[PDB]
Amino acid sequence: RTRTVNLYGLPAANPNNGNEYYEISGRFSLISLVPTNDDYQTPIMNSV
Amino acid sequence: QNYGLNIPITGSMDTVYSNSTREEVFLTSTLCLYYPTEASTQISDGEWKDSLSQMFLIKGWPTGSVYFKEYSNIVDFSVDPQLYCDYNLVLMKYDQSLELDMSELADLILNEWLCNPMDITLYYYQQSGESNKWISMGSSCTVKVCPLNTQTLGIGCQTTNVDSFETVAENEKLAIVDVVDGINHKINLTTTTCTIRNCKKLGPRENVAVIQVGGANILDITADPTTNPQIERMMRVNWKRWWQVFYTIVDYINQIVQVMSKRSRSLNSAAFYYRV
Ligand SMILES: *[C@@H]1O[C@H](CO)[C@@H](O)[C@H](O)[C@H]1NC(C)=O
Ligand SMILES: *[C@@H]1O[C@H](CO)[C@@H](O)[C@H](O)[C@H]1NC(C)=O
Ligand SMILES: [Ca+2]
Ligand SMILES: [Ca+2]
Ligand SMILES: [Ca+2]
Ligand SMILES: [Ca+2]
Repeated sequence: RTRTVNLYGLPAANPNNGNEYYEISGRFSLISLVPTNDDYQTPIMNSV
Repeated sequence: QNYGLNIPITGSMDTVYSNSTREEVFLTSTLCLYYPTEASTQISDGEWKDSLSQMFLIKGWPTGSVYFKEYSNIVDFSVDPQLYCDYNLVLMKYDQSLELDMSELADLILNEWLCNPMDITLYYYQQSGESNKWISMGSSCTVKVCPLNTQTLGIGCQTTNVDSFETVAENEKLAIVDVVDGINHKINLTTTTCTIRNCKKLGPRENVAVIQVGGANILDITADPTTNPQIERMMRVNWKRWWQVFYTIVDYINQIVQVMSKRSRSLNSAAFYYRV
């Protein structure tokens, strides 16, 4: 009952649309650092 | 000074025999037994130590001289068997599939071994000759060897892939392993539990005697297969009742110690000479 009809978008009036939540799945890769002194790395030693 | 090691002792063939010495060896030595827990369990007692001690006293040993020791079983006694004691008699119950470990224990205690340490993760190790073995003792001694050729590359096995290593004794408490003498080897032995020593075999520890209780004579103390000598210190008595076994021991103790000797005792209760 208004001027604005057939506009593409998503207003903030009722975004949930009766849903408890919107979900998304996927894979999540990470290459972050970490301290590992438990190695105490000088074993690759040459057995002789 | 030496004790006279390189000086001859001219004797004679007409000197008269000096008289008996059984009394003095009884009054000096200390007899000592190693029996399984099964023996006490079947005896169902706890004054039996006292009864046996008094029987030995009537047999001719002073009171504080017979010492009893208990081990759970042969394989568990095999892990560092410390003979804390002077005349050792190891009663040993035979049961099938314990042939090899029982023989290994008999070898280890009957013969004197000079053992050096081994650092498994670092160095390769040979066996010098016929008298050398590797003795591995601990809670779980799984031994996997990889022999190396002239080019330091394993034969039948790659030094990197431990699966290809040839297993030579798995999950024993004691393992006396021989390998072809003159080839370097890489060993993968579970260093947390088991410890492995490079042991030469000196002459016989002619103090401890082993009394097998069950089946036929099987103890091949000599790892070489061409020879299976029978030592007088390896006795074998059939049985049904542990009380009968102990009474036989007490009755015939004089003969057993006459077979054994006292001079071959070491200060350490350890069953080998650790020479670092
Ligand atoms: C040694 O034993 C013999 C056995 O007849 C005995 O005659 C002798 O007296 C003993 N030696 C000593 C010093 O008593
Ligand atoms: C033996 O191999 C296992 C294989 O996982 C390894 O974990 C262990 O560190 C190795 N031990 C030695 C002494 O090389
Ligand atoms: Ca292999
Ligand atoms: Ca063994
Ligand atoms: Ca050998
Ligand atoms: Ca043999």
